[PDB]
Amino acid sequence: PYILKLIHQVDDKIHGRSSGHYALVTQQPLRGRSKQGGQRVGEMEVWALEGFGVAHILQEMLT
Amino acid sequence: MIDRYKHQQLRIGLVSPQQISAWATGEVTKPYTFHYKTNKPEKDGLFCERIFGPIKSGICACGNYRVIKFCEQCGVEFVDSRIRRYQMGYIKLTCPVTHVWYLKRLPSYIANLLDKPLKELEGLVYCDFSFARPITKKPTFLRLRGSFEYEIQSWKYSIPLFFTTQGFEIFRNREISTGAGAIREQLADLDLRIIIENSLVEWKQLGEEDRKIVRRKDFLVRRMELAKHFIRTNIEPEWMVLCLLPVLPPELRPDINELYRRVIYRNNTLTDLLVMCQEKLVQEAVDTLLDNGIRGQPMRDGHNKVYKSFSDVIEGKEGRFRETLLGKRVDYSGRSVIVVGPSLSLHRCGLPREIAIELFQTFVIRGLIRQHLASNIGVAKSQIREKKPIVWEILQEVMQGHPVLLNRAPTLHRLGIQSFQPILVEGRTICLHPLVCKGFNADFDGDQMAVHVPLSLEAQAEARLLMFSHMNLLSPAIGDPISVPTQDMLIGLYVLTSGTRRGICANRYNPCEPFFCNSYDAIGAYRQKRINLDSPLWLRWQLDQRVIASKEVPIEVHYESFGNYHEIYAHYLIVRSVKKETLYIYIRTTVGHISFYREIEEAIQGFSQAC
Amino acid sequence: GTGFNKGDILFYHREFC
RNA sequence: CCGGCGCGCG
Ligand SMILES: [Mg+2]
Repeated sequence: PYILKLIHQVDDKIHGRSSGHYALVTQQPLRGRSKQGGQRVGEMEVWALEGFGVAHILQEMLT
Repeated sequence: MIDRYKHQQLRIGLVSPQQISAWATGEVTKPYTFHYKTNKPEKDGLFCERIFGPIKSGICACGNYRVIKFCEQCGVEFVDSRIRRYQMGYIKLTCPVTHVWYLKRLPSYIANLLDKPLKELEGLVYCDFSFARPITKKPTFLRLRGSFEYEIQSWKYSIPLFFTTQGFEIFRNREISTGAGAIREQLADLDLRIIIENSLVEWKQLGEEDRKIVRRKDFLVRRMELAKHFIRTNIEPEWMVLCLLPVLPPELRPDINELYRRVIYRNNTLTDLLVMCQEKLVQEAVDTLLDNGIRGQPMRDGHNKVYKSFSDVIEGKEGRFRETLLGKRVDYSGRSVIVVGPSLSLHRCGLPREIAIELFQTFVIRGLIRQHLASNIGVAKSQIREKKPIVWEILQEVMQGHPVLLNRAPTLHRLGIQSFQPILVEGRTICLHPLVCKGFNADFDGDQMAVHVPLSLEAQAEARLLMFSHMNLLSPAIGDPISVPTQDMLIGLYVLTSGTRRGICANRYNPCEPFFCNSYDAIGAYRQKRINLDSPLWLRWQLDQRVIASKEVPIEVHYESFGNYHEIYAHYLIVRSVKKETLYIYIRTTVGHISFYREIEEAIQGFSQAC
Repeated sequence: GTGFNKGDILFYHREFC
């Protein structure tokens, strides 16, 4: 058959962060791979952590 | 057991002008933000360094420095620039302005507490209406009642001419007044207990007698309920009209500054005069600053774009509560495309070298310094940046026993985030076990996952003892297993356990198989291509009858005259005797059923022996 | 979860001997 | 390091 190679590939999606720059107002880590930002733990992810009862994992990602 | 009591509370309350002053004490007087040339904070402006605190911690508006109280020339404190995030200011309004939330929102609290129709108060505050008899605790001598829309002809010329100017103005604001000042005077001299009693007696009178006969009752119940809450709290009903305007710290407003300018732009104009129109302009400036969009047409800027007020920035899906507080972006987190790893254990995942070295960077620094391979933190970080071959040994060492949290985007239930033991894999993709894909609702056609590292020992213990996949085999919804083989594994098992072809699918003609001592012999014969996966065979059984089969009597019993008889069932043969107690069992099966049974049995036995 | 329920005599007095 | 508009991925 005829198989194509698509733009969506690794080397453009792998991202990592230890620490770094934060927003000026919220003082939270930035948003975006290009800005070396962090991953967001939204409310639906907070619900899952509350479902497990992991109250200390949740406080780490909040403070 | 005595409960570990914890009594913590938070309360909101309407604030007082004295508390606003205590916040600011520090008044913003000029609308200047920065110098057009030097970009320095203008004195007495929205960003004044004396009012709010030192930019570039430990320096004054002049340029002096001290080691981290007040300067003499510019009077700037010697503290950290943290204070610019927390120190408030205030704007001394010449005239009191009502709070938009308590006048224009429906139902109006001010209107219900004063007991006048909302249109009347709106006309009094916005239009050129004057209210008669604003206060009661001071005597009057006139018979003007209500809010006369037209200006009183006598009160314009006659009385001021007869009563002159000074004393007239001294007693002016006691019979006729206008705007938010009249409302604040009415609120200040209210007797709440009299309000409660009058409301109760009017409610009883209405009851002792059918839409608005009820709606008036509900107003009376609402008003006495509203009146009661002021008595037991420390709130004052006149605080719903503002005498001072607190100012947000500059570092939280690096749009809002434009609205703060207009308040100063129109308040400083009003104090120059000291006229009715400018009083209204100050009030509208505060309304737009506090809450735009409630007054019908919301005030726009030069680009015909609606301004954004504090209410807009605290409410909505993108507001402070639902966007900044209920969800946060975190450090020590990564992301990459996920690929399938069928060789992984159920409690393991694969991490790329880059994501792992970023997430565990501080632990790699500690590992470097601990074994004397790095002199300090900077040298260790430089070594990490150079991708030295010893950085990866320390990373692989410190990743052992430290769990990570994986998470797919649409977290619909709690199994959308699970904990795994990371291992270093080549490439740039996250290696995921195939049996945990259903819990994540993940397939390998472009999906990505986020990784998180628990830092404290409590978080690591929580991740290891609560969130690992081997302790979460059941779904909380109904209790069904979540890590069940699917698709390819299910097809493999179905083919393995699909037995012999039988009947007309096995023989062309109407019929008018090897015997194995143990299952290992059958499997060995299968390996040597002696038999197929589904070819029938007889297996000697030396355990109890434990083969699932239809509860049926033997097809045929071969009874010998010596005593032995053979009972032939659909799936097994049983040899019994009357002289002896012997009992032999042979199971008719395939290599596939034997392989499935042996797989499960060996899994159980190996897990038992490993412990 | 894990946050529920708030988570010298006889010295200087020996026998002289 | 702030918001809008447009285009995409799962
Ligand atoms: Mg997919």
